Amino acid sequence: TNQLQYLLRVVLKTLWKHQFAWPFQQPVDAVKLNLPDYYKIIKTPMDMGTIKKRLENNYYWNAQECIQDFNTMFTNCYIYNKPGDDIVLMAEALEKLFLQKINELP
Ligand SMILES: CCNC(=O)c1cc2c(-c3cc(S(C)(=O)=O)ccc3Oc3ccc(F)cc3F)cn(C)c(=O)c2[nH]1
Repeated sequence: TNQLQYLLRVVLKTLWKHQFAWPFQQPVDAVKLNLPDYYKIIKTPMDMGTIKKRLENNYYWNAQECIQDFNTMFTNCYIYNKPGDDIVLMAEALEKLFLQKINELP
């Protein structure tokens, strides 16, 4: 697989170039953003920088484990933030695009 190639070359590449991707390209910096409770509430932090490094360095057992990471990134956003927040709308747009690309997964 093949399916992991698609996740790197197609899904990650598409999401990474998107206008709203930049706050998700690296882990949430709780000190810099003044969110001292972030790491108390979110026990499995996830971001596209970590996903990219895992795809490049053979971390994943399979493509489903990578898809789980993308979903954890989105739901961590929905758990920590309020509905309607700008970061939530940015995550929602990325999630919609992610579901489109994942529907054409080989
Ligand atoms: C309830 C309070 N929550 C927050 O304020 C909050 C911020 C973030 C960020 C985030 C992370 C970075 S970073 C990676 O450089 O550390 C930079 C900018 C970030 O968000 C923005 C902040 C201001 C903007 F104007 C626009 C933003 F996009 C990411 N994610 C995944 C979150 O869930 C989250 N919540």
